[PDB]
Amino acid sequence: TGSRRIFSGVQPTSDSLHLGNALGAVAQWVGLQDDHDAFFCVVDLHAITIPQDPEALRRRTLITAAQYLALGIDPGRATIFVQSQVPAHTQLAWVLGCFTGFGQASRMTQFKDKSATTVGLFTYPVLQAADVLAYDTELVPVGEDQRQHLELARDVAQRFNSRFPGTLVVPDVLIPKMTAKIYDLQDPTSKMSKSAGTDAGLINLLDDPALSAKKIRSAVTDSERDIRYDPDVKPGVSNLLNIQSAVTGTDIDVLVDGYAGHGYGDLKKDTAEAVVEFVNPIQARVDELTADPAELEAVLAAGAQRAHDVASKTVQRVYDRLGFLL
Amino acid sequence: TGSRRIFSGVQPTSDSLHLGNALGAVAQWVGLQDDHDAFFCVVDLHAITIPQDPEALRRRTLITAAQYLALGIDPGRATIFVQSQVPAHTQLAWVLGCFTGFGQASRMTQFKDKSATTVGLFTYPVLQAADVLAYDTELVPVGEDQRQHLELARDVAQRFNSRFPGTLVVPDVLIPKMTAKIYDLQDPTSKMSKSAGTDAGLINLLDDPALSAKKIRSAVTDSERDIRYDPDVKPGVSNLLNIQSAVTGTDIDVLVDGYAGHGYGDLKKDTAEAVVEFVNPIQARVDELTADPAELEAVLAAGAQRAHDVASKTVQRVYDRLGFLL
Ligand SMILES: Nc1ncnc2c1ncn2[C@@H]1O[C@H](COP(=O)(O)OP(=O)(O)OP(=O)(O)O)[C@@H](O)[C@H]1O
Ligand SMILES: Nc1ncnc2c1ncn2[C@@H]1O[C@H](COP(=O)(O)OP(=O)(O)OP(=O)(O)O)[C@@H](O)[C@H]1O
Ligand SMILES: CNC1=NC(=O)[C@H]([C@H](C)c2c[nH]c3cccc(C)c23)O1
Ligand SMILES: CNC1=NC(=O)[C@H]([C@H](C)c2c[nH]c3cccc(C)c23)O1
Ligand SMILES: [Mg+2]
Ligand SMILES: [Mg+2]
Repeated sequence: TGSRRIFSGVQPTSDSLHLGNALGAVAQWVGLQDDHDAFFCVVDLHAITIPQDPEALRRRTLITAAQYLALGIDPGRATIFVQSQVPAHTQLAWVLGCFTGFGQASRMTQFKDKSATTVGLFTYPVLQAADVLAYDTELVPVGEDQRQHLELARDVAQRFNSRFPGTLVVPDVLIPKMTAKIYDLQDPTSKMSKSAGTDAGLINLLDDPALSAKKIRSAVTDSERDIRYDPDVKPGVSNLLNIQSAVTGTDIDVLVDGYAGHGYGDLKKDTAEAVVEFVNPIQARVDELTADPAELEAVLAAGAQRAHDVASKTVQRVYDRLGFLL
Repeated sequence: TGSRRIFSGVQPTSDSLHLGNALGAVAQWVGLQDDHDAFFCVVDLHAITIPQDPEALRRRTLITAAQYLALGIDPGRATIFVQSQVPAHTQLAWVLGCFTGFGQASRMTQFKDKSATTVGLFTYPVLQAADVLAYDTELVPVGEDQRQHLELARDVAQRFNSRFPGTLVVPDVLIPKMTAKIYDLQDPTSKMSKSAGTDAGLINLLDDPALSAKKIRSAVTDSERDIRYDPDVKPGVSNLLNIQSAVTGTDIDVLVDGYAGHGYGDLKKDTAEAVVEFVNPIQARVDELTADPAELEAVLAAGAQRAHDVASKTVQRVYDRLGFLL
């Protein structure tokens, strides 16, 4: 159909998604794609807010699409496409920036975090708003770190509609609970990110499974020697249970009860072993999709045509409302 | 041909161009269009950096195109088109913003002038750079007030080419001399602009000719009672001679010599009378083009197709260089 419209995206900024991308975003997408009209985007225009190697940016664009498919995104149910192939994104982004307070974009966390900012680092939340609003998106499945961004997208949509009623769908932010943050393994306070310097706390989907298992087995826990889920008091330990729960389907309580009398060594064992079991089918699927790119680029080609059909209607509806000559 | 490529634009922010637009920009375009490949744009995407009435924005978009034709732009020689109908502008603008220093865009005069800025008020110089660079533009005919903007366009083009040699043409800024500033008549210090509050110092092309002549006859001169061209010491008086010279074809020296023994009353007489003679053929042409819009919208339609053919090649060349999957 075209109801319960969903939109979400990941940047092709690296050679692998990490567990946070896969559990905190892409896993939700796979549940949702059955009964939602879903658009899943590789957002390459966002990638170049930071300098990118061209051969790498292209290779990583395809690899990010491939990890979508290997994680279960289904091209028969959903639409996968590359942001830069749909001009409507930047068109709407220009418009939306005209309804976006400068201070409103200054107070955005990553701009506070730096401010050698560029205009692109400053305005990318506006382009993110156009990414979502261009597809009449009803819900946006993202992790917790994307919430402030999408309240800007909602506010600008409401500011625009106040002048032009009924023009843009105001999206609901759909954020998970536990998996909403997979934490670094060497620092279970901050999120597992591609920006914490060392890959040591970072579990990449496509890394060497024995290497990821080694990082898990080396994870920072605490001293209580009690396996119990409490993210404040037990950062490392709750993260690992969160990880093991997410890649297995077992609730955390059923896990914590099965861990009565067990130690933290047993906890890392099983989590590593389940992660390895999780990533190996992914890597096999990714390897074939990289070696046989017909499938993957047909998907992207069908996705881009479908995205353009939708997104360009939105842009002309906006343009008409603004008074542009069409 | 396709050599000596020219690009320039005016915002459809009002119901009339004023003498500054017509003498400081559009008159240069008409001289240039004979031996230059020229693209002349109605830049409506810039207009909405400030709230615009939709019925007015559309009507003024066409009226600005029409004043181009009534001032002598020739659709057989040049290309006239509406900015918003060519998606490449915002596409390139997103890219260029990633190569544009935040401080570099902060130091831009109009942002200093305000800073309730929006993102659009902050980033419009970047979109202006994409407007020009998207057409492999060799020269940009503009008045003196657009110089700081186009040094940003040149710098960003050079910053981009440093990473990707040979990708973007670096445009030369082509600025006139005398007409490079037509001044307000009630304040011959500052430029005649649509933003000085009172239309009283403002000569609109399409205003009532007797009203414009009245404003001229009421112009602030000085006390020397000597007709001589010196813009510092003689602000009002040099402006009027500048105006009369520009709308007649007579050099200022030939004028000043013919004004030996004459007073300032005679100076306003002739300038008003020559302006009236200038604007009446314009208004007749504009009136027909508004009443018979077939011609005008065929021009814009041919222009937009030609602009898209050029501008989209630039964008794909840029995208390829960046490493986007095409
Ligand atoms: N540690 C994490 N836990 C859960 N979700 C995450 C995590 N990191 C990112 N996400 C989610 O992944 C999606 C895309 O994130 P993004 O592409 O910015 O990756 P990232 O890990 O933040 O990389 P980068 O440091 O390059 O920004 C969003 O829905 C975001 O909420
Ligand atoms: N007073 C002026 N004298 C000479 N050229 C001018 C003058 N004002 C604008 N121009 C030229 O007209 C072109 C477009 O100007 P623009 O569309 O910004 O008009 P404007 O008069 O500045 O109106 P606004 O106040 O809405 O910006 C540019 O090439 C600019 O240099
Ligand atoms: C640097 N650019 C950027 N950093 C982010 O955190 C967002 C994000 C990747 C993003 C861009 N477009 C989107 C559309 C829907 C959902 C999301 C998460 C996004 O963009
Ligand atoms: C608010 N926007 C804006 N204020 C300006 O002064 C420029 C200008 C109208 C502009 C936009 N695009 C252009 C391309 C070529 C030449 C010029 C003069 C322009 O834009
Ligand atoms: Mg991020
Ligand atoms: Mg201006």
